[PDB]
Amino acid sequence: VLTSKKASELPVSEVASILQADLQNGLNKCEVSHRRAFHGWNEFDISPLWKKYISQFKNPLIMLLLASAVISVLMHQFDDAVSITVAILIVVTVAFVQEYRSEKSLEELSKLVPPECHCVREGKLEHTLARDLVPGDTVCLSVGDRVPADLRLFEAVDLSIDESSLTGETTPCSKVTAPQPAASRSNIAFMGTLVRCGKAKGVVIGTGENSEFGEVFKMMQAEEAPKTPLQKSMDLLGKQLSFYSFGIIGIIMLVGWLLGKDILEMFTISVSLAVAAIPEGLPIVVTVTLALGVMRMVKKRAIVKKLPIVETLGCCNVICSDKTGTLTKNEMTVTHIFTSDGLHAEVTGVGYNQFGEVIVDGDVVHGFYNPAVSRIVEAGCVCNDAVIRNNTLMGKPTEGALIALAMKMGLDGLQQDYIRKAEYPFSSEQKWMAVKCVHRTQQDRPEICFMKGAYEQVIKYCTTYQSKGQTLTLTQQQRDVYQQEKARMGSAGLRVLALASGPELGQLTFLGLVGIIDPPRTGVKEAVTTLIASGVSIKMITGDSQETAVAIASRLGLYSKTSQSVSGEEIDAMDVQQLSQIVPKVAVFYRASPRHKMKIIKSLQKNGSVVAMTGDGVNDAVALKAADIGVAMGQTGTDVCKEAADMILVDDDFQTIMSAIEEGKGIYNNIKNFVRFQLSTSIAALTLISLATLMNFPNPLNAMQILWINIIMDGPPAQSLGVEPVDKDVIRKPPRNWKDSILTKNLILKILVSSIIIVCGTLFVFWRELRDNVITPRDTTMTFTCFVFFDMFNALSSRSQTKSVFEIGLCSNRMFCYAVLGSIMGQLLVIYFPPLQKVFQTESLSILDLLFLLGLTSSVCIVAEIIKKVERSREK
Amino acid sequence: QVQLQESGGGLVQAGGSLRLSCAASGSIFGADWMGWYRQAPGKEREFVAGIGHGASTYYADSVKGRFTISRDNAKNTVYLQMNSLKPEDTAVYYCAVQYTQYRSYDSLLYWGQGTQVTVSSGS
Ligand SMILES: Nc1ncnc2c1ncn2[C@@H]1O[C@H](COP(=O)(O)OP(=O)(O)CP(=O)(O)O)[C@@H](O)[C@H]1O
Ligand SMILES: [Ca+2]
Repeated sequence: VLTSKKASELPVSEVASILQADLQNGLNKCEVSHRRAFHGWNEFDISPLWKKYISQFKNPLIMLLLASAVISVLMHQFDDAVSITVAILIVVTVAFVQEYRSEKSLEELSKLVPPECHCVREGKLEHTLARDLVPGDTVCLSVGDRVPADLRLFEAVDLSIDESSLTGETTPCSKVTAPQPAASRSNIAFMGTLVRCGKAKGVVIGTGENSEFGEVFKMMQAEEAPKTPLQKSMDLLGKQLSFYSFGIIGIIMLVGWLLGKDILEMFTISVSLAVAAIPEGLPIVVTVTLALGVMRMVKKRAIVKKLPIVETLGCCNVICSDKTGTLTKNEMTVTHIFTSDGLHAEVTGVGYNQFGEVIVDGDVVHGFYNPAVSRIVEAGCVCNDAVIRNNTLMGKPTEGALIALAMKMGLDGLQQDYIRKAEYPFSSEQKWMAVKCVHRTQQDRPEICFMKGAYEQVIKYCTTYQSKGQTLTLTQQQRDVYQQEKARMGSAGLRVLALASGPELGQLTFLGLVGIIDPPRTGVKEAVTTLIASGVSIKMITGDSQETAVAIASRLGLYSKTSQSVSGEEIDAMDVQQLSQIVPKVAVFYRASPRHKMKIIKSLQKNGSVVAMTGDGVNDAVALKAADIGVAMGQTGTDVCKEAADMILVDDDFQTIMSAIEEGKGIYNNIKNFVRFQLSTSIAALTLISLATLMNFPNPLNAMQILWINIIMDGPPAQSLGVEPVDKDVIRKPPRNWKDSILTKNLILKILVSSIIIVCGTLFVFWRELRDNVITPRDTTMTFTCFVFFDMFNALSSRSQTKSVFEIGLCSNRMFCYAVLGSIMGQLLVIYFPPLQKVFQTESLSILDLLFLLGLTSSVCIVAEIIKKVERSREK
Repeated sequence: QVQLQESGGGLVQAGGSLRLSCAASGSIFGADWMGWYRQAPGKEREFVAGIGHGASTYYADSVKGRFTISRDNAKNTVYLQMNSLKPEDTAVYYCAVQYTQYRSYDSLLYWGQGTQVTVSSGS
């Protein structure tokens, strides 16, 4: 394998000889297998499991728990340190297991959308994985292709390849196939970059770690992800709650020291309270909910590249899709030709093949029989950068349709008959592309410039037209009839292109129009209907004509009989405020460049909406990045979009977007359930100890009982609320506001109700057992079991904010059931197991005592259920 | 309007002979273009065989010399013979028709539901 520098200095023939690369046919099966035996695959070795495990310990709240455990160790309290450590381990282990499951499910799904490229091996071009490439293989680069390996380019008709991912310069760099003597490798196409424009062909000069810039990719694989905005918000909320609780515990410290109490016991109980009130499971339950959401969309065939989409899919209301590649299957075909002379040709046959005959008044046309159609097809063929190799398109679908037309009429070969010295390439802003050329056989002729594009931009440059093989000055009547034909073609759904040829730009001859049918994608009508029925708006943003976009949108259904459509030039004319007013009304935007698409995206975002742009094509990647959610197609998506996208639809269905939005809704409710449960029982414990200290009663709970309660309210019993299934009614709710607003006033009121009930009942039992003025171990055991059963019933109420418990069923959430069973078993063992009675300072209770405590603890669940029925009746 | 129906597909062994038929409700006279198309998983649909306006028959390169297509007005059903079939040239087949067409631009493209042909290596 050669280095990039050596391959750059070495000419094409020497590099081919060194690698034994057959440029025109490529490597056969045996040679590829033999080279794979030595060099192996193109994978960058292997990807930090223990590093991932230790990463979770860096959270601020886990660090606070570790600090509390260290304080317990130094001021030696073995049992407290062990309990706090076990709490840390169980919560961090739950987080690690869920993260591992989510990441492995994502990897399994991404295996179904692997990196790929076009490779000619047996003289037949094939779609093969970049993994399978071996040195010396022939690789063909198209527009919007990821370079599968370092390539020695021996063909570059036109080529702009961005180097932002490797170099850092966003400007595309043009490539020249000639050798370069001595980032500046103008002829080498490095691994992993993206081809902005044109076509090329090269021989791979490296595999695996031999790539010149593989270290940046190794860093990208290890770059990790910044925390989600919800994750940052909940880190902030956890810090706020912990600091409020720390202030409260400081007040308890001062009261206990001033009134007079054992200072060591005060320190231990305050450490247990601080560990309890710290919501250690809040970032963990957030991460668990996000992970489970990721697995839920992976089950729906949606590769979620970036985690912050999961918080955002529940808020989505507007989808700014594209006509070409997203709402249409992108299998274009030229079907109708209107010549400048007025003659009309019906092209038949479908797909990118030469099998199809152009019919002109019922008479088949081949070669140069009809000069007008022949020049139309010649300008179509010469001006493209697309090739049909072995019935597989490489370039753009519209260019592919033009090539298929040329092969159908038998004029494909003219593409080899012209030398493209100068090229004005296609850009979405320009809406046209032109190439200057000189005939190979007859160099004496002038530099004929072929041109194609949209009608308006093309005809602006044209100053002449064809009539019976004669060039005549263009007139307004000719423009009017051509415009009428364009409008009717677009009303038929045919995508229209205008073709021209002449000397120099601005002096061209208008040859005719071509009607490209691109049928709508199957199943998108039903998906669009379900999306509007589910309170989700859809907008068609395009660079195409009004008639084509409106006809296709009316076919799909997002453009009803009475709907508004706005041009891009209008959007330029309108101000920002007027644009914000009118944007929700418009159903179909047309002739909108990528700048106008970004303008519309930013306007819809300015209206408080969460925009999910489902795009395709090289120039629309910036708009995908601009949108809140950038969706891409799986089986019909360029690597530029899939790299720039944020979600990928593996099976290419719009129903996947509705499914993902459905899965993204319920994370908010589950996290609210955890927040209410943990905050309510922590406030209960804090208030109980505060009342015990202030009124000088004995503390109803000691340090280890509070630590067990902390394990309950932050361990599996509370983390199972994050696993709770999502009901159907929340899906019917409109999109969640982008503002978090987790601590809702209703949530705080229910929290205070639960805390007050818990404190009242627990203090009632404590006073009832303490009436005899003897602080028995039975008193502490009764109070502790009362609080723990209170906590379990609080969790049972906390499973759902609105939906009743009985309708859900006790077995609906199996993790919650197992956690509650384990909590009850641990409670009984603490009551009965004589070592655990010694460590927790408890005494065995009678059966009737447990029955009375269970009856008392039913009160909080009954009150919560009655409250739920009250709001359910009020809402109706 | 013309309605298309496909029939004859089924499991076939290598080296055997297979029959397929695509029948339209109307008579097969005016359609300049009509042909089968091989669609398979993991690839785009590909041409099989068809007939043009001037009685010239088009065959795909991969299956040239072994696929034969015929048409008859009496039975109004276009009829396909396959021989020397391989495991690598089997997938679902869609028969399609196009009628010649002036002021409109609506394509007279009609498709069939499709019939699946499956093949297994000899054993
Ligand atoms: N290679 C090419 N050569 C000439 N014209 C092209 C072209 N590719 C696209 N066009 C035309 O340029 C104009 C602008 O298209 P643009 O690339 O901005 O969006 P688009 O219409 O191609 C797909 P969409 O509108 O769905 O995003 C349209 O008329 C399109 O037909
Ligand atoms: Ca805690």
